[PDB]
Amino acid sequence: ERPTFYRQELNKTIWEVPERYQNLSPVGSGAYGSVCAAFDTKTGLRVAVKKLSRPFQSIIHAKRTYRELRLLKHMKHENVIGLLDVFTPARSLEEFNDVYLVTHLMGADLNNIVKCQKLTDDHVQFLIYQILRGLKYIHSADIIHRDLKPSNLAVNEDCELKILDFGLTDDEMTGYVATRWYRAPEIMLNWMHYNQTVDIWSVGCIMAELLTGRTLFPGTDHIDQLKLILRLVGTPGAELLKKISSESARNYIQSLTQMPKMNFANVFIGANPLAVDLLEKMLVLDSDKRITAAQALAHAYFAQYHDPDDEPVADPYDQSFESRDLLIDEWKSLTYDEVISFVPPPL
Ligand SMILES: Cc1ccc(C(=O)Nc2cccc(N3CCOCC3)c2)cc1-c1ccc2c(C3CCNCC3)noc2c1
Repeated sequence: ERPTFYRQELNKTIWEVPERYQNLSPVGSGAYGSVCAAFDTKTGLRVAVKKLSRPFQSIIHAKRTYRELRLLKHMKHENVIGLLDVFTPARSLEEFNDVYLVTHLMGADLNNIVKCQKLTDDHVQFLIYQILRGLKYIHSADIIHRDLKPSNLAVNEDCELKILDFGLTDDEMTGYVATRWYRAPEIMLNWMHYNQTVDIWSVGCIMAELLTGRTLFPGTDHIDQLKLILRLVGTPGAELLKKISSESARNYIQSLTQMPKMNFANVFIGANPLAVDLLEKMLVLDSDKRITAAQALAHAYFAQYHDPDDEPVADPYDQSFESRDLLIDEWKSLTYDEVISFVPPPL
């Protein structure tokens, strides 16, 4: 049965939501949507409700909407954001125009943690362990995050962590900006077809920052950031160079004065030697040679937390739609089907 909906205006946006959701309060806004904290009187949960902005305005938007809903419907893991509810006030496909996504409400992110709290090695162990546990799951579904950074990691009072994407442009990657500091170099400079290993670079950057309290590669721009990276990990060898399929990027990087990999024990002074070893295995320029999430979970750094019987993989995820070309109304109808077939988390 369809719940009763009620309307309010929230910062010149109409919100039409089921009665069960009360105390809506704006908490984040951007081009692709806006978010309210709410109270789900049905479950007694504090929730976030995201109203997608212009979900079907173009083929690109419509496909992105379908993409996010498919992803959130699939993700069922303790360290990965999941979907409590999805709804539309529309009574039919014909009048369908708005999509609302409901999740648990997150409190602090890892930026807040790193900026305000000081982290012991045990804290770093636990936090990184949970990122990798979540990544193992996400990667098993052949989902790449591509934008892992402290602001996309939510951490509760008990130091329990969830991976999400709060993403709501070339300009946005420009300059001295945290939007670029955690990106794998192959994606930052469009070196080649990239894959899930990009996320492991990001984890290396986050981990280093938990250990030092400071950004690892706070580049003032793409080139300055590359120079910071190469100063630490060394300039690429011939083997990696032949893998850089962009002939332009390859020729640029070859123009740089060769530099050796630095001693990581002298960069991360006082750090657990096992953390040093792990960082060396994550922060490898050749993405083919980076440690994977599944491999990293078995690294001795995580001995206290690693449980091979409680590090689950995802159910098969069909993303054949990614290579499909459809019209707006066809993406819209697929998205509609997914809204009406949603089944909330049990108990
Ligand atoms: C409501 C909502 C819906 C969807 C998403 C959301 O994370 N969507 C999304 C989109 C694309 C990719 C992924 N991935 C995550 C897992 O890794 C693979 C890729 C996830 C996120 C939220 C969301 C947004 C804001 C908040 C907040 C606020 C954050 C800002 N301050 C107050 C709380 N709490 O909880 C929230 C959930």
